[PDB]
Amino acid sequence: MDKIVVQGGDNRLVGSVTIEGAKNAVLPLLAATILASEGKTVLQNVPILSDVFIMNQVVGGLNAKVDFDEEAHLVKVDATGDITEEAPYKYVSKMRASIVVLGPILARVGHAKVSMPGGCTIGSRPIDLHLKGLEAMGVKISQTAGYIEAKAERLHGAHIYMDFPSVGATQNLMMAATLADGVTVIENAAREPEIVDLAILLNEMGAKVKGAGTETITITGVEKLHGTTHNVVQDRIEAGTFMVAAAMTGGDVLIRDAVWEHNRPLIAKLLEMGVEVIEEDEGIRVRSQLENLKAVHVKTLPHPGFPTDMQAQFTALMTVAKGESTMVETVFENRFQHLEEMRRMGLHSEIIRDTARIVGGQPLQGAEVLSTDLRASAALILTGLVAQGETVVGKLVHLDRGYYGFHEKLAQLGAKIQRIEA
Ligand SMILES: C=C(O[C@H]1[C@H](O)[C@@H](CO)O[C@H](OP(=O)(O)OP(=O)(O)OC[C@H]2O[C@@H](n3ccc(=O)[nH]c3=O)[C@H](O)[C@@H]2O)[C@@H]1NC(C)=O)C(=O)O
Ligand SMILES: *[C@](C)(OP(=O)(O)O)C(=O)O
Ligand SMILES: [Mg+2]
Repeated sequence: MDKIVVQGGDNRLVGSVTIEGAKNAVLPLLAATILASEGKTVLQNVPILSDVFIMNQVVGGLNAKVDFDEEAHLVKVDATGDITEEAPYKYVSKMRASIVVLGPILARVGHAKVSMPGGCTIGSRPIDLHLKGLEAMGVKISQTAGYIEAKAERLHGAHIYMDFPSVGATQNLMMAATLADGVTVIENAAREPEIVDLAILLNEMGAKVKGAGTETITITGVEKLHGTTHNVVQDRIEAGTFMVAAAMTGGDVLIRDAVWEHNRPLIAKLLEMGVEVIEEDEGIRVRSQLENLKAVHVKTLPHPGFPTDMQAQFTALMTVAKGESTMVETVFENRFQHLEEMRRMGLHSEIIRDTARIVGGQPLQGAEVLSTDLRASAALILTGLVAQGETVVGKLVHLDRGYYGFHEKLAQLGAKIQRIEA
């Protein structure tokens, strides 16, 4: 398929950039549209990404009518018909995030048939927390011929203690709870900004979701939900990716309408490294003097800690700072695959299980590399900007899941980058 070609060196990024709506907010927000038995749900600021198309097919497969106006970045959903129960293998096998329809299907229909996710390269990714939480709400779970078969005679409230603050599990449980009979309390809940945005939509739909953004979410079930119009929160990871890009290239970039609160730990690490990050009326400005960049230690953690979704991109920045940086990835077990590819560009890194050491200032060269996953793809492209020579980034299927027009936005900021058909 396509390749991204980058002429490395002298790619100082200067200018302004517009950021898309959050891919990881839109996926669960689309799942939530299934809950509205009256009216229509309209999502605004929807990015054009392959994961969105898949989620639209999943929701559509449940007899909800989904109309995606790409140019207007609008998704309109009519879920007033009789909603069906199945999230098939053909979708779940291409995007394990599809299982966030499990909760809302159970809330609306009382039974669900959702394909069990298999293997994913970035880590083990079990869903025990989803199922255990659902069982506490009165859901009877079986596994039949590859499908999670779930039935709720009387979906009800429960006091759920999460072993880990799973984003996906918190979303499924929140959504299931909106139409349950009783009060659901999710302790040690995911606190991510996408959780907050989901709660905002649900409440505007007539739900009673409280404490989103805190360690405890309380949902009081109601009989039905209605349609509403919701502006999808800005993609903090795309925003953070451009902040990192500006930093690595000694740039001066304004990330339009960026939310400071959604990138606190990234910004704190950029500041500690020696980058300037300034809040202005029109957005967040990142300015960098390359010679002042100093190595840092980073440990990924559940929000409000440093996001795993900024890890790969941040390791690219670590290649340019002075000294030995350390990246500790605690969220996923196998999310340093991009460093294997970066070895092809001359980058030496020392990986001891969850810890990667990267000495800054190594002389990197352009090379043909292959994306291993969404954020890794971005990290390779960013590295191509600062390496000497031409970098060719392939397996863009991964990139297209979460970045829209990445090459175009970078080119508009001054980078020598193109997307060519191979
Ligand atoms: C990589 C992606 O984004 C990811 C993002 O990295 C992570 C963490 O912030 O949260 C979402 O995944 P997710 O919902 O599977 O993440 P979580 O459930 O929080 O998983 C975090 C960790 O908890 C563990 N976990 C999760 C659920 C569970 O039942 N048991 C369990 O042990 C997982 O193995 C994982 O190692 C994003 N995906 C979406 C669609 O929201 C992507 O864009 O495809
Ligand atoms: C991982 C990335 O899971 P997903 O594609 O999101 O279902 C994989 O398939 O390697
Ligand atoms: Mg996959």
